[PDB]
Amino acid sequence: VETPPEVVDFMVSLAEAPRGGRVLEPACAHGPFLRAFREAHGTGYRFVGVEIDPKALDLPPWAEGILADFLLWEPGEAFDLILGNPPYGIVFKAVKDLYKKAFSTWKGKYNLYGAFLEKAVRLLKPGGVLVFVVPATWLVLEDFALLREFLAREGKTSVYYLGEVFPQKKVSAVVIRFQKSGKGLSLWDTQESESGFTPILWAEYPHWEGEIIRFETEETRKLEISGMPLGDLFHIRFAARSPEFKKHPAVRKEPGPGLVPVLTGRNLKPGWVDYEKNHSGLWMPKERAKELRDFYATPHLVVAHTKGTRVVAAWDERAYPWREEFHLLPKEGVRLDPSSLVQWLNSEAMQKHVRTLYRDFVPHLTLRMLERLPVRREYGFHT
Ligand SMILES: Nc1ncnc2c1ncn2[C@@H]1O[C@H](C[C@@H](N)CC[C@H](N)C(=O)O)[C@@H](O)[C@H]1O
Repeated sequence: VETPPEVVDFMVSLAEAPRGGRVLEPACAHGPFLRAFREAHGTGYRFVGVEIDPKALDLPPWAEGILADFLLWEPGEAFDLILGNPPYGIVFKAVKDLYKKAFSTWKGKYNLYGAFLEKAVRLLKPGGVLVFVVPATWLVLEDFALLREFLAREGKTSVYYLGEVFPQKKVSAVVIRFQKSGKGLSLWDTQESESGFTPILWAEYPHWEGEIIRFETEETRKLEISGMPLGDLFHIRFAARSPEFKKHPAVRKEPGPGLVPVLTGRNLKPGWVDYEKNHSGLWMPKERAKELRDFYATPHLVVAHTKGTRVVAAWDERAYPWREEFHLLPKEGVRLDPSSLVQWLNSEAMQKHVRTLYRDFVPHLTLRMLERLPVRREYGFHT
């Protein structure tokens, strides 16, 4: 992770503060952003840094270092600019309750970076600016819904997609520039070069109010317009998990005649299901799978969520028991042609659609992404 030089250079170039203003860097350690800003915008500012570990707090004489928990810190002042790279993650857990209590945007397991964002927006004076480098997950995940509403409600938000720029991959980063005055959302793309990053305005949402953020285009919109949402034709169910199966008196750890393998994502292929190979080590009489989840008795559509931001669909003609993935059951009055549907879902046009929109924000297809995939007119419809 850390914060690459070019990224830091990028964030400081979006940073702005009135001469004499207070500049703050949460979880600063040695103050990388504080130093970079000074070396770029000058010295006529009041510098402050908040760090929780005495062994990490190492700031220059011109900066006021404060040893505290940013989340629990309550200064008697507001700031003009807040720069930083907040902690990414979860988790003497009286502190956890303390966080929940103090943070309104807190939902589910959440993530500390979300808490740092809310706190930061609150220590901001009117017109104040905040610049943070965080994961892209808050763009589409349901746990960040309250946060997106919070930001939309509080001011103007600019999101700059950076992608996987940290040493450790599988963490797509995004720079968020927030100003506590106004409203709207501007989505920006960036081009990496020998010189660093170059911003490219993608699209603006003046009436943004917390809705999921996606990279839309003309093709994206046409496809979604000329088709019905998958979430309108199907009931998206989830499979039972191992404990449940390991708790069923009929489930065996070894094969046998009459015993059927509990399928997993490695059995689901693009367009077909490999009913043979066992990947769970659990076997059970097919007939009794209905006792875990009713839909297990019905041949239906299976879409993967363990294969990244990719749509992999297959029709479970035999109706075998599954340990995971998305399970789609048709709604009452919906008639459809399974073969054409599957072909459609696994198509190159569908992959591009999903990839254009959600890039690598998350390492998998979510319900929300799933339920709004467009099904073509002549496959499935309502009677
Ligand atoms: N609650 C907190 N309050 C203040 N500083 C914190 C807090 N939690 C962690 N830090 C400090 O912030 C520094 C690290 C972060 N700035 C790094 C962010 C990086 N993106 C990460 O995921 O780790 C460390 O020196 C921590 O001691």
